[PDB]
Amino acid sequence: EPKVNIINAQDDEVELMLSDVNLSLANSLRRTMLAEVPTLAIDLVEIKMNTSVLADEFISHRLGLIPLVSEDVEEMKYSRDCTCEDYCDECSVVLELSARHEGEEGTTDVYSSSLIKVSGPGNLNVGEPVRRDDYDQGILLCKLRNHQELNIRCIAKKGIAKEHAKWSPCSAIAFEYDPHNKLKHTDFWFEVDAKKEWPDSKYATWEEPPKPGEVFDYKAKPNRFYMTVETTGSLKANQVFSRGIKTLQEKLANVLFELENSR
Amino acid sequence: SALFDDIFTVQTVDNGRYNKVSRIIGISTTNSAIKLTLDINNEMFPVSQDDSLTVTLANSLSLKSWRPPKPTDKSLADDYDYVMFGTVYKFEEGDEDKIKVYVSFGGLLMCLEGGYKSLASLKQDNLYILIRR
Amino acid sequence: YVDGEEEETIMIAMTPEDLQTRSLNDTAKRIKPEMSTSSHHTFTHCEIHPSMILGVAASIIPFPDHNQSPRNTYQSAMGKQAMGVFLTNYNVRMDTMANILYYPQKPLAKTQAMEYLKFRELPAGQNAIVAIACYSGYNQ
Amino acid sequence: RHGQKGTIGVTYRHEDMPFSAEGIVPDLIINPHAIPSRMTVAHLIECLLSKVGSIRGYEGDATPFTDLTVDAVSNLLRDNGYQSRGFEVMYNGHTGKKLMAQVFFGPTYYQRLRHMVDDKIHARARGPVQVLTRQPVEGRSRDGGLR
Amino acid sequence: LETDGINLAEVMAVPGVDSSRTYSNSFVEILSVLGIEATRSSLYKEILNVIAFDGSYVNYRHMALLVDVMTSRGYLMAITRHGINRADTGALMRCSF
Amino acid sequence: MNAPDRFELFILPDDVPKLKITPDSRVPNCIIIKFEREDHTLANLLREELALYPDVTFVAYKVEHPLFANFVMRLQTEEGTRPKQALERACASIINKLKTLDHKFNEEWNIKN
Amino acid sequence: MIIPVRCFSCGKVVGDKWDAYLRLLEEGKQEGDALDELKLKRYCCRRMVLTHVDLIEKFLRYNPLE
Amino acid sequence: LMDDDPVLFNRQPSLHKMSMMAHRVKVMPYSTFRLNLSVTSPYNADFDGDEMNLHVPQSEETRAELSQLCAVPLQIVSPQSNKPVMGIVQDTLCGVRKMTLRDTFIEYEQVMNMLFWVPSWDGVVPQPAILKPKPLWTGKQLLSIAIPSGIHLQRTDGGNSLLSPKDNGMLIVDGKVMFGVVDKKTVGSGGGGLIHTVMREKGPKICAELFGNIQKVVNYWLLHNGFSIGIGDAIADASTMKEITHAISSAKEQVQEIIYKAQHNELELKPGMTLRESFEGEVSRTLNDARDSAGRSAEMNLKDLNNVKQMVSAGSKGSFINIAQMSACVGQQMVEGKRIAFGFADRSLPHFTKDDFSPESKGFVENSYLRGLTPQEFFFHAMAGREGLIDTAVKTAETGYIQRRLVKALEDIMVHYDGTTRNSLGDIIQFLYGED
Amino acid sequence: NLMGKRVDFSARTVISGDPNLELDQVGVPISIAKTLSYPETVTQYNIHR
Amino acid sequence: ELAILKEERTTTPYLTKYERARILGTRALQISMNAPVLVDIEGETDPLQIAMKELSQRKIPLVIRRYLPDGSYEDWGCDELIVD
Amino acid sequence: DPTLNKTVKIRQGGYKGKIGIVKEANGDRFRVELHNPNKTIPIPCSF
Amino acid sequence: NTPIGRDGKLAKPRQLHNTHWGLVCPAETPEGQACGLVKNLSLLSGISI
RNA sequence: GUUUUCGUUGUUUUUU
Ligand SMILES: [Mg+2]
Ligand SMILES: [Zn+2]
Ligand SMILES: [Zn+2]
Repeated sequence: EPKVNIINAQDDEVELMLSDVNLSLANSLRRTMLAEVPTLAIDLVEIKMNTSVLADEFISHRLGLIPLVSEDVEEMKYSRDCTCEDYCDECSVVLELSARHEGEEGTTDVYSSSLIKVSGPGNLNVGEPVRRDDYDQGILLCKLRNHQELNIRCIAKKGIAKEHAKWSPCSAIAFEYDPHNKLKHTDFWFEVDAKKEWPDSKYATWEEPPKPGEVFDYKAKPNRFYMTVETTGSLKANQVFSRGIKTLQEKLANVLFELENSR
Repeated sequence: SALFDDIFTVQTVDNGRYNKVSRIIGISTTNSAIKLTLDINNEMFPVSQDDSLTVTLANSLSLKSWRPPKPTDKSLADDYDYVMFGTVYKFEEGDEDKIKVYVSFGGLLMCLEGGYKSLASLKQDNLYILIRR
Repeated sequence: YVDGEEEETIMIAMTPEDLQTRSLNDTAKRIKPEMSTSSHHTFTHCEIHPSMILGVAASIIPFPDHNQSPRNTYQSAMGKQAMGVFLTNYNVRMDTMANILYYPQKPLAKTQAMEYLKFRELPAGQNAIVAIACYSGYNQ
Repeated sequence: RHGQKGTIGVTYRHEDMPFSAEGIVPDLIINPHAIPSRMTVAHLIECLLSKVGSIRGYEGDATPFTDLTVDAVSNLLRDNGYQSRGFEVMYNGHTGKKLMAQVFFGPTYYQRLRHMVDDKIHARARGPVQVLTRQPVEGRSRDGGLR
Repeated sequence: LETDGINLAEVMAVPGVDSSRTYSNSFVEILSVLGIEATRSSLYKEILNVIAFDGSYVNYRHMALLVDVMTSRGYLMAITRHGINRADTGALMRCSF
Repeated sequence: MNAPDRFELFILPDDVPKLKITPDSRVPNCIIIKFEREDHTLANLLREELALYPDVTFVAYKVEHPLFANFVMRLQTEEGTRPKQALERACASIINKLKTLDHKFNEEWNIKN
Repeated sequence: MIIPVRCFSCGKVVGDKWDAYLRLLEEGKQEGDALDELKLKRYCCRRMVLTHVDLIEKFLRYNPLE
Repeated sequence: LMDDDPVLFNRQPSLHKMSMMAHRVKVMPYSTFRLNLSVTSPYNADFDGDEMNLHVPQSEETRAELSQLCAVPLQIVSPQSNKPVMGIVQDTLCGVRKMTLRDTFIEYEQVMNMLFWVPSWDGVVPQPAILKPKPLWTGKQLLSIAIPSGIHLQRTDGGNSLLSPKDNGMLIVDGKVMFGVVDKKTVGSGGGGLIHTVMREKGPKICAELFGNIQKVVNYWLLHNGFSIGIGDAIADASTMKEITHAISSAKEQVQEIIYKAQHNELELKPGMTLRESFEGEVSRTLNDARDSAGRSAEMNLKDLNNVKQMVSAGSKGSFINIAQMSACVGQQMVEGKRIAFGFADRSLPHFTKDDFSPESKGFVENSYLRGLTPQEFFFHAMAGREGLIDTAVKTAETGYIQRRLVKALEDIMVHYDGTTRNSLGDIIQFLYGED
Repeated sequence: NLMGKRVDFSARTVISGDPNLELDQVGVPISIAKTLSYPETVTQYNIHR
Repeated sequence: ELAILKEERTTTPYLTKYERARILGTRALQISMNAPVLVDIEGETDPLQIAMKELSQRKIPLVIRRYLPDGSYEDWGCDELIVD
Repeated sequence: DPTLNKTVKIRQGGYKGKIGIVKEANGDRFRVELHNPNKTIPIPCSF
Repeated sequence: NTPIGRDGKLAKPRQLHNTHWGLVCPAETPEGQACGLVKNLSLLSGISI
């Protein structure tokens, strides 16, 4: 019954036609991808030493805000699950940055490229700093001036956006359906008229404008929805879609497993 | 089982301030002086002036916690096209033959001016109002 | 210049426009005076910019001429209690109290004099997407 | 910037907020009740023009006694392909549903205040007392006992 | 007729005047001429007149007790330091006031 | 300083089950499901699918209070169907629908590229 | 004081584009035009950089103790 | 300190006994005190930065005494004017105002959810108001479900009919909403209110659970509808401002004719009130009439959908003159019961000539906040606001002094087994408490 | 010191509003409850507890 | 001379909320002190519910002493007060 | 107890991989302070 | 600053007077005791030496 | 080994 028709797809985004499904189901899946997608971000930030002008916790926070290539996050265990004393390579990853500005004048702009995958549960393609482009140094991290050195060693761990928004893989995920308010699910505010005062939905083309004399059908229901699946770059919009679906599926399977086991 | 029946031509329809619902004035074409006022959802059952409407009232539609109506079961409503569940909040004992039976359908009101015998059977508590087409 | 007492014995033009005797009908604007009781005017001075009668804190409000004066006074008093960037040498200074916004933003709606006040240069807040609504009865 | 002090009721996650057709959720929600009570018209003008600039990419003057009309701002916004009065359809984030009305929605400059919550939290069961009267000492900083 | 200034006894007997319903806004003259209880009556009347002038209502019994309390001895016990402290009640209270 | 832990939003404590059943004596064949570590995402999804079932008399869920990762639902399947079986039926139905959409999206992503 | 890593509202990473955005500014390209170049449509994103204030340099201006 | 334990509850200033209460503990994380939104009314507080105080019992007799005496439900009614003090407020109040709108329809599953939102629900779902073609429920139905049984109410709003052509008036039977739109006049703190009768009949616990369920369902429905407000709500159509301007012109003409009247020594003298004072009174009355007519015309122009109009009708916040000043005209300025004076010699401002008397020339505002304020009217408004704030600051302290003196005046008086009212000395005050 | 006075087993903080709370109920920060305590006799009905 | 005879107990036969609560607290404290219970305890481990139960059953073995303003006292037995 | 006032880190549990110090060790149960959070938590000796 | 003292409430001093026109901030003022008395230089007020 | 303590009085500021 469920249907998919990609209108526009991209690495970061997937914009598709999801129809023949429920409003509640679409919202639940959107929530699944947005919050219920485990990912990997800088978590344990540890300073061997610092000389910059910013609060160590501030830098740590900005570091956590860094999306990391998380293709194989599906594979690496949560740190909590692993029984090894302290961490091991199979339950966390080791990166390091260590930037120094030399020269009495100037300012060394530390970049995420300076972050480097020191370790990680190889050969998992994880822990790689995400970048628009290889020539793209990445996100500007820090500015080091005369006699300002920076040495740090961090540890990241797989987690979910529910735990902290840094794990949010999707930069944004919109939603709509029935742009013409055919279902009349909203009352349009206006002074003279909603029509001449309200713009038109970008997806309005997909649904005809209701006829003037057409009588309202109270059997009308939300069927065709509209979507664009943005990713912050740590993962692909297609991978994000599939992995969120798989996470919902695993949650349901676990729920039914509990249904049978508790009985 | 119809506790009352009559057909009414809508003298006037009044949306007024409300839009989904119109207050209507109709006189029984079968018998004058039976002044019926009723409140009905415009969209869920649109109408217009001078519409002749069958009107019927029965205390039970079975031919207590409400449940979705199984399509298997039948009902006197199966013959009708707009049905409400209501409550009898004022069965007026008015003039010699002016009996004003007022029924509230969870907010929807109705003024039923007419003969006592026409409304003598209608001294009830919860009455279903049944309208054809 | 004019002191308080000198202000009395003079006639000022509350706007540069008002100097020239004028000769329309917009519902989205304030209303200017009639000025017809005296067919002749001999103006002496003009208001450079009338909005300069404010205080430093008072001027931060946008369109203060559209809210109630007590609200303006409250905002004026409180603004001095919102945290933000006040100095650059903070790190060297050893002060008992010091709190700073991570990312102060120059307000989207900014008044003119703020340039003189460097507030855009030294902002103490952030512009945030907001919704004016009753969502979960917890916003009361 | 209009005497509209407010304390944090509760925070909602990205999904938890209601969302626009564009997917934009408000950073913060406020009570419509205050506006009619407080007549913060300049507040609405501020949020409107803030949205206008953000869409348009510039910084607008907020000087009072300036004839910048709200109707002109509405013209500009409608030109921007947006509801002239800032109303935007918004959806239940919990179910994805439309919301039966449309929402005045936009940005606004806001300010955090020194009176943080734990600045004031205090309790006392037993401890320092005034030697002179053997009564609980004063001052939250000093294990103050509620007078 | 509504008069400016108050001269109770003189006006009441004036010809053309209802001496039996003549009223003064000053309860002091009521005590002077109309003794204690009528003074309490005018007292409460004016009290409520001011209190309910807004239209707001308060349960009668409370104001009744109030006016009663201050008429206990048979004269005016003005609500100030002197009258309350002049009370013969426990020193530990009157001093505390 | 009294704020609860963030990581517990999804961690189920061992002593408590992920789900808890309770029959609703007040009406026939009605149960009560106490939930842990779940929100509208699963609640509404299961609720809608079940509400589409014909053999259900009543079904409704609510979150007692946002601060707690636990909510409740009151199901009543008509006499033939005990609530638990309709619940697992909805579980399997959503499972198959999600798998269908999953394979469909696989196909559409493959073809689009 | 520095560019935010992400967009508070949606969480779009924004810090990298700052230097590029500043370059766009160098040639006086209109704020809206440059914003459009950066493919930053949502004013939830546009707002910060449109009114983002950067002042780390003032800290660099200060002679570091070492 | 375990949950549900009775504890004290005290806020300041403690003007009257309702200023404090005792509550059952419900511990949660986070470091703030959480209050059911109805409790605020007697506490007359908002979340603009208000603190709180509490005290914990350390004995059982104290615990029993609190539980049995300071139980908040016991104090629902206020002997102050022998009426309820709390009431349904703010989001809940305006929301319920809209629930009771005649053309209100609710879907099956949605009704299922609300019915589940009541922990005091019978477990028996009501039948829908409409059964064909689509089964639907009205918000009145759910509200009635919340209400307990055996309850009754009527109120004839303005001499209306049972048919309620305006949807006004109200009637409840067995707790079943028969008709009407619920409002403050119904569910506020007013006397006799639904809440009041619930207290009287079903005692404290039932009436408190009533508030709880009302909040639950009202807020849940609102959530699933949402409500907001926009700037457009405060602006009218062009023709309305045209009429307002014509009215303003007519009023200013009236004032100018009054001026020509008085200046030629022709204006009649008011009783005990001078020609200057009569002139001032006539001018003030003219300006009041002008603003009243203007705001009336504006309000009449308003559409029912207007969130401002919805809000004033709900009344949980806002008032008519709020609309008048917001949109139509702030109006005439008043200071110490008079107009703006000549703080400068023979004139209030240097920007005006000497010896002018036009309404604006002595503190009339014609614009509104939407129209913005010219500097002179801005300053007059600022003067008025400073005056009012000063008066509030003075009044609060002086009234506090008066209250302190009074409470010291009557701190010992008691009613006794005899029913008499005697002091600590035993001197009877009243032969019978309230004579009753 | 005699009418008014500082009293132990007393706490102060900001108020909060909650539709999900009962009228007589109140939301108490947990740390406060842990800090505060109620002396209570050791009885048979709670000895194990 | 100090008490008043049982016959002239002119006071109302109801129990004042004051005396009611005093009785409840006193009984709850007594039982909390391991006082023998004049009713049964099923699961009401807390004193106060037991005290309220014993009150409703009117099985509380205490006597009021109502000091009149004159000073005279009259003694009312817990069991005879009309619980409302 | 001289086994206190020393750097201690967690091997297993909900906060696996966090540095901390020991303050109170009444008996057979150790309470530990943490660095990133301004909180002190209990934990059995063996973790 | 207004060194008039708080002895005697009065209204003239705290009240705003037309003769501050363009001299002190009309809106900004303290609250309660200090309200209406302490003032602030308007943006164009200048002090003679 | 149980055990065990920090000041005042003012001022000014705001906090409702
Ligand atoms: Mg306050
Ligand atoms: Zn490991
Ligand atoms: Zn964004």
